[PDB]
Amino acid sequence: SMCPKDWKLFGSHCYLVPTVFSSASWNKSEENCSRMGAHLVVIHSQEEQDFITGILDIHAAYFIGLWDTGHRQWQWVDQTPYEESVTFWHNGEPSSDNEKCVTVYYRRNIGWGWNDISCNLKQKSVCQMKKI
Amino acid sequence: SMCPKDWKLFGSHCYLVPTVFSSASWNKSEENCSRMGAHLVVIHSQEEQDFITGILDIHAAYFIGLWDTGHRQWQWVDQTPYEESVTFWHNGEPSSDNEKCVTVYYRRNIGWGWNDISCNLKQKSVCQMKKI
Ligand SMILES: [Ca+2]
Ligand SMILES: [Ca+2]
Repeated sequence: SMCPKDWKLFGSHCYLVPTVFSSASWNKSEENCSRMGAHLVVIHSQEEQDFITGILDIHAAYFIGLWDTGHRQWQWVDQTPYEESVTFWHNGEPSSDNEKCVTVYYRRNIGWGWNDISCNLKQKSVCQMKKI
Repeated sequence: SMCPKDWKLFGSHCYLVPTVFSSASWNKSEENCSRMGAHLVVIHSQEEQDFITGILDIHAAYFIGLWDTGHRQWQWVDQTPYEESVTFWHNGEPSSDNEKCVTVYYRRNIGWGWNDISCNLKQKSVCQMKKI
């Protein structure tokens, strides 16, 4: 009802790990989400971070809707403000100015967190949309 | 519904070749797109390149939303990642560090491709916005 078939409800949003799209670049992942009236996940709280990572496979890395528009100048795909105080970077991350796109992946005996990687590397992804 | 009147739907985006001016500089072309709540086209895929060039006149050159922020440091006008491996430059392009803006045009017996040119030269343009 509140979410389309196969999507998962949390708060005011619906979430999906696409399959049909085995693996794809950040840009291609964002267009795939956008074609379903969604966008790569925008994470504004611990609760969102935990919900999103709860529906993922710990053996896979997933693009989120966060990327570097300039020099460590992070933006969300829905234009909502980047709050450095409410982030989930793995220790040592973000690591490199060469890596402008952000994945969420699981570090054994630590848990889930964000990693800057190359935007051209193919990863899984997670889409988010307002509920119906 | 999804696109304003006379705009053309492809994937998550609406596209328009504007007619207000017969030609304009890159800045004046981007300004015109912004006045419609749009941007000069941001071409992430073969599918987008094919769709956009399908709605153009093979006798005209069109500004796209790609510009050089430094020395071949190509940036899309929506600041989304530039991927050298998914580009449509004509053979021998880009050609000059003094050419900071990008047009798409048709080479006889070759097809559509991108060319770096002076930002001050007047060309046609193509705009895109997100669908509803
Ligand atoms: Ca990294
Ligand atoms: Ca040139």
